[PDB]
Amino acid sequence: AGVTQTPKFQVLKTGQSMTLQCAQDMNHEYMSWYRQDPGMGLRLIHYSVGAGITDQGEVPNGYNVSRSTTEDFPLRLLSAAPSQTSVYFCASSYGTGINYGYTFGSGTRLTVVEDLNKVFPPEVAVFEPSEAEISHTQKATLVCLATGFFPDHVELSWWVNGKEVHSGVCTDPQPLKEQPALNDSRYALSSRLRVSATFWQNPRNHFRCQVQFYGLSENDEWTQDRAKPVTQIVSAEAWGRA
Amino acid sequence: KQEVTQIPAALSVPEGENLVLNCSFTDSAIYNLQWFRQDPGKGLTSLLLIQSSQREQTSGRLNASLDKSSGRSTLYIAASQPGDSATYLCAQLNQAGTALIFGKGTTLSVSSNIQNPDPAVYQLRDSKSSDKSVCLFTDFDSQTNVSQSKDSDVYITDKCVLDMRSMDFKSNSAVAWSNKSDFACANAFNNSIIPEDTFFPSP
Repeated sequence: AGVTQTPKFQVLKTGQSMTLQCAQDMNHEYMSWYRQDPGMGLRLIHYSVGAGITDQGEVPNGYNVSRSTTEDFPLRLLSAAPSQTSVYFCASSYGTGINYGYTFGSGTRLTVVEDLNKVFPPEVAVFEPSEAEISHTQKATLVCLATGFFPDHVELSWWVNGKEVHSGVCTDPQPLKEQPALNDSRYALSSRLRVSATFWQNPRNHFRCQVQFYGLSENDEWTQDRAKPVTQIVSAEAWGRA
Repeated sequence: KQEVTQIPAALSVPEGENLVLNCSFTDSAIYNLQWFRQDPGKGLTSLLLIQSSQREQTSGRLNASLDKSSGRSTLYIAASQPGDSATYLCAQLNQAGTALIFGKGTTLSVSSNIQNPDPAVYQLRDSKSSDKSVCLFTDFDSQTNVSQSKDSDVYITDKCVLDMRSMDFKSNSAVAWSNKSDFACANAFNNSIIPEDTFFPSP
């Protein structure tokens, strides 16, 4: 019982068309689409009060929706523009009464660029703990650095031996711009994993940082010399040192 | 026409304090209010729903007050924890009422209490790239703020709190790296407001 949006991420060349899917199995009559921008909050695009009914929201230009059935409410991007780079949220509610609330989907991060040449996968490197930190605190911090990727469609995770860990981990909530004055700036993201010095001094312990990058599809054309930046996992590893 | 105002835009408080989130809105008559939480890069999770007929709505440490006459709403978070840090959105149902109108949100930061601050900067060893020296400003208390600094090749991340459960130990950390030559790693943080007794061991 929830709202599912697809896709989670999407990269579009300017002028391309694209449809964002939204479905719900809660028998909700009301559905609506929003776009979220930094410092803007959620802005309403289109809403539907039932099958076959559709009304414009606060910012309807550039989009159109359809409500053929109660469950589905797709958002169609007519001609992708850079100004439409945003996070899109689909929400549903049962009916008109104020006792009913809204349920949101996970959102779709959508980036529009003039040329796919701007899309870059991350370079991942794990940096090993310093001897000075181990000697001073008896703890060992590993740093994973993903740099040079565009867009900011990445998921970083730490894997110790075989297990994905969250204890002792913190990742930057937002990646930074390597060229902060540019719209198409490539990004950098870091994350830390701190363990005991004795755990790091075991040469049998295997540390793995991986970044899941959401890039191009295998149907998009690629005329560049480098490898096509498709969706992929870039990883970096380290073993303990006695 | 319809407007929803959330103040403050950004709030930073030490953990253990009670905090207040304000939300005001135009007009009256029939409506409901819905508070949401979203973490960076994820969706919206509904926290509370207050109808116009109600004045109070609670859930755990969350308390949601509604003053229909003044048009003010309030979200009380009692005994704030670092896990409460997120973006809080206030939304009002329009007059139809067929759609939900949102405020610009309040980004809440709840800083962890560092038991024994031991601020230091340590340089780490490379991996796949020559030079590209990375290092770590860590173990500083929550009052310390890190700056972006000025340099063509130097980058500094925001602060970041990790929690080692096996050790009951929290620690803040910010990361700095570069590919230049005149920049040793530790020189990125000296421009920012850093404690005087910070440990700067040479590698």
